[PDB]
Amino acid sequence: QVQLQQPGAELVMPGASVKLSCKASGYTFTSYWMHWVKQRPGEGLEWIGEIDPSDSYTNDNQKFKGKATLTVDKSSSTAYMQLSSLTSEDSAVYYCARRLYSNSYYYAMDYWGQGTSVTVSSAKTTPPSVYPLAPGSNSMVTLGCLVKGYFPEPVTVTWNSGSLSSGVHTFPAVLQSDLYTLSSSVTVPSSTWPSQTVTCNVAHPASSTKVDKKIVPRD
Amino acid sequence: DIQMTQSPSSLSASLGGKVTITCKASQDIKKYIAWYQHKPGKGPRLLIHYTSTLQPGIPSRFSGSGSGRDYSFSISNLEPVDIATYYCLQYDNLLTFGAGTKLELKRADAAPTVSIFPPSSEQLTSGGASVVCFLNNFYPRDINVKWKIDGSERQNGVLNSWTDQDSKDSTYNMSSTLTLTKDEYERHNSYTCEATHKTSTSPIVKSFNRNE
Repeated sequence: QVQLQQPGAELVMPGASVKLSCKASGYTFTSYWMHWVKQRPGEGLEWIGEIDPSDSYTNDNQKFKGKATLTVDKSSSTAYMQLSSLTSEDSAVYYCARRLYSNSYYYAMDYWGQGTSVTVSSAKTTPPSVYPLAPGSNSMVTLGCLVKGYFPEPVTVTWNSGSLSSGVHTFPAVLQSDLYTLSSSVTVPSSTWPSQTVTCNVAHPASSTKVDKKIVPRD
Repeated sequence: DIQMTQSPSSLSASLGGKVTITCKASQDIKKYIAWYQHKPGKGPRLLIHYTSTLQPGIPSRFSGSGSGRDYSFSISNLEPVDIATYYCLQYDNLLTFGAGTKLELKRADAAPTVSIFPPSSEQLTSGGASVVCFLNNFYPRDINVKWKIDGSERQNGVLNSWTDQDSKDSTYNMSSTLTLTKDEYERHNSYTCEATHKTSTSPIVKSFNRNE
């Protein structure tokens, strides 16, 4: 029942600072140390530092001196990491993790939080354009829709309000002109479309966008 | 400072097979090494610490061995739930993670189902034009997609996206998009995406003609 609770994702501008939190429960806070770990998109884990909550002793990765500052609040069983003077190189998922019981200076972690995604960017919230993908002209027919030029993540795509689920593929977004683009596909029997309506339902919560785009043969 | 050199960066394993990952430290770490499993969207999970000591609950098919500077981690009788990314960690002097090993499940080859789509009328009212190609349910992940416009290869302006390996049949899917200006698109009639893959000697070709 060890629990490490971390905020969901955050978005800040270059030059800002953030103070990440990690709320621990299920054990005696002061009897176990706490670690922080960085993970850049598509890269590996990188240790930042550890802190002893009983007396706020810390040791750290020298690459983060002047960048990361670890503290605790014993009365609330929360650990904090402040990141200063942020740049795009600081965009990453940041994890807290409890240390195995130990009186040593350095020791491995056991339970991890789920991580806080921090994005450092000057881009602005932008709703996507939603484009239907209809074929040229076969027993299974594949349709799709292109969700182009939105920020920030995520977007959700369903087909026929969820009635079509088999053979649905949604692809990871890519950066294009410093906005995100993604696509989704559905494969149905050729007796189903265009005889029956196939509609892709796109939602981009950050922009309050909800678009229902019917797929019809190209003009 | 202790550097950790973990190998390999990526591995393919067969169901029921045996996986080995090695980790080499720049100095003696006196068996203070741990191994972590990491799956997308979840926190990592400690499997082994002090070189060979399994945490309670971790399956016996995970194991670790080593001393001094040289260590390894093994999975025997590999099961689908073991497909993940794995990391070593030294904690003898500060902490240092190795670069990570990505596992994939080796399965039977599969040729892609290929589909090509013209720009929509809606996008063409905006002066941009995207041609999209989907390549679904193929294995291995190693695939070469080429765009040809009126017979000539177009290499620039293409963006690709791969799904993760499918949890139900271990295949991959891929999306390739060629984004042009509207006038560039209207200068040509024939658009082709062709995929070269282990599953066929000749490419899988899908085309359309803009004026048809």
